[PDB]
Amino acid sequence: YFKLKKLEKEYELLTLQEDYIKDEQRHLKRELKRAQEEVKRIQSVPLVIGQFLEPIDQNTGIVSSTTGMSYVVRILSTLDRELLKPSMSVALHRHSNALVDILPPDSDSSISVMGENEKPDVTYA
Amino acid sequence: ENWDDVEVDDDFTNELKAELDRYKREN
Amino acid sequence: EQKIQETELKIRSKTENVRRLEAQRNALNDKVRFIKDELRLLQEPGSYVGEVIKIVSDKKVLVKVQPEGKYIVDVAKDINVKDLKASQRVCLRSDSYMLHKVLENKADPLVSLMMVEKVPDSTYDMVGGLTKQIKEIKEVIELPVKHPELFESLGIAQPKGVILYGPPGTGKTLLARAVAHHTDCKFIRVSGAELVQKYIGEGSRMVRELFVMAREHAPSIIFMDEIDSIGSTRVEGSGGGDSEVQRTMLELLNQLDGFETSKNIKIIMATNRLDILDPALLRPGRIDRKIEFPPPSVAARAEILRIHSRKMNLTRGINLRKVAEKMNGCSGADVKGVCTEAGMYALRERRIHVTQEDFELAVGKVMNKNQET
Amino acid sequence: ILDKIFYGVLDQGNGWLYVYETPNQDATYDSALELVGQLNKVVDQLFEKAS
Amino acid sequence: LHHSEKKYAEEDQVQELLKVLNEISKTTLTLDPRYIWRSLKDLSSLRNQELLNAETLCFTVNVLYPDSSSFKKNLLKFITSNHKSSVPGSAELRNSYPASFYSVNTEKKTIEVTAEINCFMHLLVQLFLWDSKELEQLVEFNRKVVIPNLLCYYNLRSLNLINAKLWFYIYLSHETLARSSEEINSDNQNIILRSTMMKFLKIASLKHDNETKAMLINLILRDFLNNGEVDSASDFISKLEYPHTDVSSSLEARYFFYLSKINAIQLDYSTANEYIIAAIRKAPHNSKSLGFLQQSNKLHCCIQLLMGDIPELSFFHQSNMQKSLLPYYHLTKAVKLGDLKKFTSTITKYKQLLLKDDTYQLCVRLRSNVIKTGIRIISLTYKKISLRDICLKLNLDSEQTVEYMVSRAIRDGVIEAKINHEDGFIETTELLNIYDSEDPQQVFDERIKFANQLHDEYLVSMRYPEDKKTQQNEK
Amino acid sequence: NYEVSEKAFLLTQSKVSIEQRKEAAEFVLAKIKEEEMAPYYKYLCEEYLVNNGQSDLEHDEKSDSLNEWIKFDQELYNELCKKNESKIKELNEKIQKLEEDDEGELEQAQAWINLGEYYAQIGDKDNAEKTLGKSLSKAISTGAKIDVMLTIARLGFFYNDQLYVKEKLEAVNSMIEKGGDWERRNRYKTYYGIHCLAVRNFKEAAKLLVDSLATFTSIELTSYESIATYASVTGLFTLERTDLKSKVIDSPELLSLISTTAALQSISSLTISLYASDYASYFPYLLETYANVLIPCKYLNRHADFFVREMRRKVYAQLLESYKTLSLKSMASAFGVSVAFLDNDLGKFIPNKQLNCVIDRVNGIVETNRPDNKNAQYHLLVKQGDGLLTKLQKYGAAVR
Repeated sequence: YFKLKKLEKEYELLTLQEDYIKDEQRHLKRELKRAQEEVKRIQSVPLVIGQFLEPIDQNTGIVSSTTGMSYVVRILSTLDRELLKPSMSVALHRHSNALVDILPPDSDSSISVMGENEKPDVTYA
Repeated sequence: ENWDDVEVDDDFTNELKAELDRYKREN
Repeated sequence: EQKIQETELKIRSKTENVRRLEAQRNALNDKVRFIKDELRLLQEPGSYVGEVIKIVSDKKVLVKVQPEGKYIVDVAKDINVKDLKASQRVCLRSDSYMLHKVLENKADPLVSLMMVEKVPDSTYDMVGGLTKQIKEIKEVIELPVKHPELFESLGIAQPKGVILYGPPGTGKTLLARAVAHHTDCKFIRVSGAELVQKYIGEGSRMVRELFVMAREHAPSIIFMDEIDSIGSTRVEGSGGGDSEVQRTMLELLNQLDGFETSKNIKIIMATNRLDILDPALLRPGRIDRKIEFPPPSVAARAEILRIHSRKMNLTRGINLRKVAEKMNGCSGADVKGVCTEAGMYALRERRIHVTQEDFELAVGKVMNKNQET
Repeated sequence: ILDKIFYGVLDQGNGWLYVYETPNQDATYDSALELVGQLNKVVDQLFEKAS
Repeated sequence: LHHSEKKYAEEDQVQELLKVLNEISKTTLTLDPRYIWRSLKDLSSLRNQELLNAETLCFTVNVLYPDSSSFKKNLLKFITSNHKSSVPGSAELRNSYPASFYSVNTEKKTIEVTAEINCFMHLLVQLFLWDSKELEQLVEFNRKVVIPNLLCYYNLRSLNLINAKLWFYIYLSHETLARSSEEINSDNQNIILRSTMMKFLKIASLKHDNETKAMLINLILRDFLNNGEVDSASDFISKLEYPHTDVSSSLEARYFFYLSKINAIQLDYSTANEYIIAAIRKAPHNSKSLGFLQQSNKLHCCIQLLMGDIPELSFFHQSNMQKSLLPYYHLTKAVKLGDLKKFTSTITKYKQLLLKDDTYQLCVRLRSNVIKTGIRIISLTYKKISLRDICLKLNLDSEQTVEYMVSRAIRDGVIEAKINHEDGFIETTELLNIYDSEDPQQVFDERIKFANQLHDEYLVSMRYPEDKKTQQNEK
Repeated sequence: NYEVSEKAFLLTQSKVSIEQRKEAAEFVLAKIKEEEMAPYYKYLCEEYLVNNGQSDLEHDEKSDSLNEWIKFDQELYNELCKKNESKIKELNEKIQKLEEDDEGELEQAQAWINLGEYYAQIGDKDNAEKTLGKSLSKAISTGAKIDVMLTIARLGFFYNDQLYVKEKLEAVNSMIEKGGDWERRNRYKTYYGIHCLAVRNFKEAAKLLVDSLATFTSIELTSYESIATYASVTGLFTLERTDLKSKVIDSPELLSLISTTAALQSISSLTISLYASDYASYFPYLLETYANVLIPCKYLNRHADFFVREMRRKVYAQLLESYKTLSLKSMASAFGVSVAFLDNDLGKFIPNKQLNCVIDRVNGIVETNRPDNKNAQYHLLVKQGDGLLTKLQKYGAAVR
């Protein structure tokens, strides 16, 4: 008679797991909502300048800020190995100190000024 | 691949093509 | 009893639908660990890198800070205080100003063209073509670096340095990358422009950066600039640039054998004349062997034309030995120039291959170009 | 018009003329170029991981 | 010599038997023995020739025989038995072991081992019959046995997969007997064969066995095509009891092949054209499936010509089977040009070859489509054509005759034209410019569901095998 | 060897003039005296039958031909044994000493190559490839690799092999890939384009022919004046009218071909007349292209009529783009075609879905069929969905 009892005990798993599928979908919508909120806190308004040195782990790296003190920031999920430059001047966060974007090596400064022309108006030939 | 390879035409070889030269002077 | 067995069919039927739930659960757990890592990493105030000075029996440690200085911090609970040695690379938190983590020990100061690479892109085929040029490299470089026991078994020292010679237009600059590529060593390029600044101590600290880096990275190859007269990269030295930092540079390079006593360190230097540098560099430990670039004779330049012909597209009936007899003292820069000129006449003919007629027009131009000045 | 200079079509029978706009289409089937290149490679690589 | 030959094959037979014996005892592993039984058919056929026939004699002596003592003697009686140590009880491999079917507990009837032994015994008997091509009394004698035995036993999930392959041999051996010789005993034997299939099909309906229902439907639909009863075939396919989930691709291709021939006589070629295409994609390309690919490729050409469309010539060229496709090539050219005397002489010479597959009777309907295709060719080339200009091309009878062939055309919307009698010419009504209408949008909505149809059969199938990874221990 | 195969090909079917076989008989009679054509000389009777193929004095005794010079005699019989002696028996004793004494490598490999070339004129393909395999192991540079691609190519042009030649050329080039200059790479690419004529690849025959230079001359495999006809006929067959202006009609090499040899009449007559939109004089240009080019050439006879048909449908489509509705007194009057015969041209082209056009009976107004808003976004847009679905579900349904 144990055959009938062992079956009814298995429907207790089938009872909750039917509505638990949609609970993960509604939770996924909340996770995607929080995912968009975490990206805003990485950059938002405040931004600073820093120089990348060496990484450690995924979303972890050691950089050098403008003040001279090194800080451990959170490497962007897009930058891994090839996309991540070994030594480059990048952007960081004021307080939270998170990686922002790779800044181009601008040669324009107050010393060793080299002029650059944009869209000359002289007609060829 | 349809109506192409083996069926071909079996016309437009000589007699039909050679006749069209005489029509120019008949106009 | 078939009515109960038919009800059991729902268990096996819905079991396949339960397996779809396991697909979204693992995808959901990846999002939970992702958001959980956001609050932990983004709220980190940051941590710097410092070197361990000395250890204290009180469960503290003295770590030197570059922007600040020597400051005693507290050893972390997961970090051993006895495992910290002198000049040990560790990580310190900037919030509480205490010890955070411990990194791997290596020398990583400010890097301007100092980055140590591994097996760059070069080959003996492109920059080669001379028998004596490659043969002297095997004895001066390949033997002591790969098999240091050859000279040690005979009780004799091995050359740690070489001086390059020959007329201008060699091409040995790219050959230096081939030395580190084929020997599976690490390439290190020393540019005197980035290591010499007007600020006080830049002519010293930047040189000491190479001295400390060469201790652990010793199995590598070092190539120095600003001294090269050989004609590949030629600044013809510096009168005022080498009149100051010469005192804080050459003294720290000789300390490798005297103090560090580190082997497998190859110093590749090149000059056509000794004038502004130290006249005493001829002593061992700095200048040991001297490799001279043989004159680009007909037999030497015959194989050089075979180098480009492999990559270049040529027609049939072309004599590469006859072309070498048409010129005199053609350097490595003019060979790449006449091959570039030969490709220009091919573009006017809209042919992917360079006909023999284009070579006779290209050789005539390079002879008059090389004759001037 | 045969050289695609002027855009238009004439009428030889009645001696008339018609209006022909320059663009005859827009970009639609171009998306299939990236579609045909993916299914001729990605699909072939899936058979390699199976064996 | 002969002693070492009998013990060698029996050890391999028990070795393959013990693998499926322990898997059916604990919980339900039945999915696993189904894969082993696929190779069991091929490994047994090659083994039957070697070591003569004596491998099946010592296997019956090893285990207990409920019915199987007299069946081996009857099987050995037709072959003029050669008796070597043929007394029962000569070879004993049991030797009182639990996996060996321990004898004392078996002979005292305190345990029942017959369930898995008897159902497995009938499988090896049917394999030797098809290998040795034994017919006449041996065919009917085994049919009177297996069928009453299956009704007495209660088949579980794993037991329904045993006889699932036995029903194929019952129908196969019965059809080979009728084609060899025709007699009154063969017609009455087929009556019981038809009533027996429907009784067991109801049993498999409650058990919901995928392989069993797939084998029965394929055998039942073929019986309807031989008798040619429309009411029996149309009512049987309306229930849709055929599972598409776990059935093999070879069993699927056979199912779509039947729907093409059934819908061919129903005068609906839209659905029948898809069923013949799906039967080719599901059927493997190997050599053992060439028998199905040969017949299915011949039916595709007959379906196309009855639609008014002409199949490609590359099908008769780049293929390697075109030697048998030669009769259908001349039928392709005759429909295009619409020649009156070409189709008559074409079907006359090949009348004998096309009779085997019963595709020559469908050639009578192909005669109507000969001119209907020619009307479509002349209608697309000439928008406005006079009534007398068509008769001069195809050499028809009279203008009164050609006017009524276009009648049958546009009733179903084939040519889509109009016949102006007062003006005296036929004008094509198609102005194209249908891109702005909503008619293309109806088909466009179907392509969205076609791409979405690949979801539920795919995303659910990922974790399906993966339950064995988390349960089993890993390094 | 190609000079004989081109002239003797006129002996197959000539419906125009008998003098074409008489002028070609002087070339065949002259070459059989210097060298032995016996493998190809006997192949003439065994290739085509019931025209010139029935006449033989050896294999089968009959007379059917317009030329009696194709029959065996005592002169060619004695010369057959002379080639098996001087080229074989005399060299076999010299090559045997080099194998035993082991003198050189590349120097001895050239002797096996020169020996293998003798079997090509004798007609033995077993020893030709056998001696090539022994020299292949001794070959290193590309000097001995140039004669390897010809040995396989001699089966196609001389022995007339359209099957095993393509498979062997792809295997040799894949094992050792060098290519030399462009002219060495043409020897592989030229056959790939010519092989498309036998399997009927249509526009895919001129893919590698147009890129090939006009200076390519294989001598025994093919000549300089004949190879110019393959690129001229197939070049216009593949490249559309827009590509004819910047490539065909204006080329440095192509325009020098027709100036030297006037037997082409392709890159000029078929082009300039098309650029001027004159279809009246364009019709007779197809006569010299079919009769004086396609017929005398061997591989161009595989298609024949298939050439000029697609060229007419191409130029008729350009006329449909210049006018929406045409007239009966335009196409069927000034161009020379007749209402009955012209209607048969496009009569079978429309149902093939090759060209869409409307032909009128009574009023005789030819209308241009245009997709208008349909274009490629109607039928061609939805075709890629189900077209790729078959290959997408191929590995998905059967798994592995």
